[PDB]
Amino acid sequence: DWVVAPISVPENGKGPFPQRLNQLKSNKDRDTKIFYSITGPGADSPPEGVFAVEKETGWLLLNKPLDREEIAKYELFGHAVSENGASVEDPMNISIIVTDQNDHKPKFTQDTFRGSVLEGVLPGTSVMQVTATDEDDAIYTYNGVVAYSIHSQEPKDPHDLMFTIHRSTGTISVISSGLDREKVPEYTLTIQATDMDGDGSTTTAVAVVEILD
Amino acid sequence: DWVVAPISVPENGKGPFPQRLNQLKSNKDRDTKIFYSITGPGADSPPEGVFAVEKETGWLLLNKPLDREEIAKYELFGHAVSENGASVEDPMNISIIVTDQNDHKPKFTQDTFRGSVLEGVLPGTSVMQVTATDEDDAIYTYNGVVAYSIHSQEPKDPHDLMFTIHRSTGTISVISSGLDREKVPEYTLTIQATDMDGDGSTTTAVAVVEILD
Ligand SMILES: [Ca+2]
Ligand SMILES: [Ca+2]
Ligand SMILES: [Ca+2]
Ligand SMILES: [Ca+2]
Ligand SMILES: [Ca+2]
Ligand SMILES: [Ca+2]
Ligand SMILES: [Ca+2]
Ligand SMILES: [Ca+2]
Repeated sequence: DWVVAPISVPENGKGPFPQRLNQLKSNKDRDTKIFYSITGPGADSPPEGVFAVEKETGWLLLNKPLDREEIAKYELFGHAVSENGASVEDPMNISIIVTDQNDHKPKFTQDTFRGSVLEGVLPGTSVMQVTATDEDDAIYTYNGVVAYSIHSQEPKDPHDLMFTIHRSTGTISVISSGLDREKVPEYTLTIQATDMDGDGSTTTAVAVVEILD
Repeated sequence: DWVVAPISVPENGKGPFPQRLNQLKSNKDRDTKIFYSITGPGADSPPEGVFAVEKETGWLLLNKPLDREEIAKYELFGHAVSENGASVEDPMNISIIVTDQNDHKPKFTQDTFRGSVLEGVLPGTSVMQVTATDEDDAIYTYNGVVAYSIHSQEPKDPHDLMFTIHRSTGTISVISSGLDREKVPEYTLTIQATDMDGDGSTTTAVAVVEILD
């Protein structure tokens, strides 16, 4: 059968609402009067009334701006019904895909993360993992794609770059020899998490590393 | 910098294990002896020892078959370290992407679903929703993509096709006039859920529809 292609609707649209997405039509309408309707989540089950059809004209309408982070996709059936009350067609699948906007910044799961590591480890040893989440899409776009970096280390003894952080996983690793509890018992790493794979918004948190024995 | 491209590894591989994925190498190895190592979840944090590196030869190894449904992606750092114990390189990102196998069939969330609908509704009214989940990937493949169909309706009074089911959402809708509690108080819809968007395995469950007043 000929069917509606999936309609892409960006989230957070400016209107005007209700907004026309597509006009539903059965050719049998030259022969008798046709009444259009839609079913499914978004239509007549929760969340109800997000979409509507104009029963005479067949206009599918979006009633309000959409949020991808709430529902990413709607699937409905359009129904064509005679003046009598009989179905004049098989129901037609209607797909609405909500495309993503970068409308969320990265949030660290806490403000300070505490970890520890033994005082004699060789470059290339995991210490701890920090996490920042972004609620936007990471599959089709970079909006939800977080890049981690160390902004600074305090203090700079024995020298500055003692640690590294995995850009995708926020795993912090020792990368230089020379950790010693007697000299330096604790480091503070200022961490950044930047969405759009490091081109979007930056958020900052802190990682405190205890040097053990 | 030149870096390793993301390595695609299909889940459930037959071996031989440990399996060689890629050979890590710093050219500085003509000048001094180099020792290779890896950090991150999958390496030296949980799940540990899923991957390994041969410290002299630089061979990255997968130790055991993988399950996408457990972890879909690993990200590690490779480290190049001198005979002394000093880092001779910035750590290199290593991505392992586990590609999906259709190794799960659709499972209905229960064996029987109960719903109800008023006795006078017009074609195009939602009744209830049935759900079958598939644990395979629905993004990159159809393995986890469930298609619903009604296999049969009991009994066939006033006639057979009184209901329909949304192929993607498992929403059941009235599609014909004529429901009457006095004549028929309950229908049993035999439902199917077929993964690979209806080309894979079928599973069967039952939907019981009470005709209300
Ligand atoms: Ca949003
Ligand atoms: Ca974002
Ligand atoms: Ca968004
Ligand atoms: Ca970029
Ligand atoms: Ca599996
Ligand atoms: Ca499957
Ligand atoms: Ca699978
Ligand atoms: Ca197909």
